Order: sequence, then structure tokens, then C-alpha cells
Amino acid sequence: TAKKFKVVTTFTIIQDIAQNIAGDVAVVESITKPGAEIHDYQPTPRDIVKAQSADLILWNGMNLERWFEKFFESIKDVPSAVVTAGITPLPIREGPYSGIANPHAWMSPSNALIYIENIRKALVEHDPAHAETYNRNAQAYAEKIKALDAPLRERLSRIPAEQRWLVTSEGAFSYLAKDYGFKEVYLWPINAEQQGIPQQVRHVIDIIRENKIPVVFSESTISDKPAKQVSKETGAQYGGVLYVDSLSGEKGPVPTYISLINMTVDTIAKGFGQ
Ligand SMILES: [Zn+2]
Repeated sequence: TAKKFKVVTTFTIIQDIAQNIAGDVAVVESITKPGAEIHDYQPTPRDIVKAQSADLILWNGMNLERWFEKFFESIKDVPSAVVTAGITPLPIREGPYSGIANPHAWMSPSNALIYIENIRKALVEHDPAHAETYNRNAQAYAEKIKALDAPLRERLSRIPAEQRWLVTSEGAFSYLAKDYGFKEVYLWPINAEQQGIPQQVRHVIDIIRENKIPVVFSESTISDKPAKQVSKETGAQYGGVLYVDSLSGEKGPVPTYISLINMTVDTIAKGFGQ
């Protein structure tokens, strides 16, 4: 066991999924830090160093990392793999990014199984000496992710279907909402230029009042102020922060992908009174 195979990912969700597949034969690090906004992140010379010292680079694609392709052009002789191949996208509904794939596909546990398979294939291709380990670790982790879906689905099924309105800041939950039958309301369709401008806030407020939706949420990498303004003006409580674009730090309450899905579902369910 000389030097461990080095994997660099764009963001933290992919870091943790890949690290479960890598086990003890590879070390996986994220370019973005926990809590950092990932869509419009501005890479630094230090990020170039980290990616250039890697043996493999993993990214989401599907219009997530607006910075990645320009950044990767500075990197020489390091293979990359997009981890979302084979996932059917949901289009973004409105705004200047309307009609392109919504990148947040990892919020569906079923889609996470495809992330796992794509990461496994990339590690086996670029580090074939450890293929048996990657295959073993991917099978075990896929078992955990597959089993995760049933209790989450049952928990959210307790909310009456007519009342299943998921009101968030970024429209980052479209894949989770599809899986579990929630209608989707948001202050902005995807992180970008305008987040909480008028017109956006007014539309969400109107839907909340028309349907008597009991709760609204924010997310861990963006401002909570728009959601709190919406809750102040309506009958909805502020349900707290959902985790989608980043894990917490490893000593925080959301250290892993499994913890992120569980925490987000638990926070939604509690917002609805379980
Ligand atoms: Zn996002």
C-alpha cells in the first residue's frame, strides 16, 4: 500500500458518496468547503493545485457547477467523470435557466443509486488495481441507500397528499418532490443572480395563503432572510434549514450524504407536524 489513489470532487455530497465507495484504498476531497455556495463558486489558484494533484476528478454536470469546465481546462493529464450519466433530468420551470436540467438529482435516493454506479465505474476504470474493493464497497453502500428509501417514503406519506406543498428558497428539491409526491413552490428556481427579489416573494406568498400551507424552508448555503420574510407575512411557520447543496462539517449535524437525506426529510416532516 504505497500512496492512496487521490480523488477530488467538486462539492461535498459527491465527496461523501465517493468516499464510501473508495473505502480505505482512496482518499476523496471536495474543492468546495462545507457551507459554501456551489453553483457560482469562484475557484482559486489553491483549488487548481488540489485538482492538479488528483488522480481522478468527479463532477455533477447537469448545469450544477457553472465554474467547472473553465476550471478543468487548467488541469493537465487528470481524468474526469460526470457522475449523473443515466439519470433522467427534470427541467427547470422558469427564469433565465428555464428548460435546462435541474442539477439537484442526488435528492432522490433512487437517483443516488445511479450516482453510486457511475462513481464505481470511474474508480474501476482509472484505478483498476483496486477494482474488487470498489465493487465490494459500492455494493454495500448501495444496499444502505436502497434501504433508506422505504422509511423516508413512509414518513412523508403521513402528510395528506393534498397538503404536500414543499415551499423552499432555491427550487433545489424537485427530484425529492417528484419521488414523494409534493407540489413544489420556491423563491428562486436555481441559485444565480436574483434570490428573493419582489415578484418572486409575492408569488410564493399568494400560493401559501391560497392553500394554507403551514411551513416554508431555507437551505444551508443561502440566506434565510427571504424565507423568514415569507413566514412573517403569512400563516406559515419558518421550518428551518434543509440541506441540499452541502454537508455540514464532519463535526456538525449533517456529516454524510445519508445524514443529509435523513435530516432534510425529518425537517420537512416536523414542519408538517410529523
Ligand atoms: Zn442548489
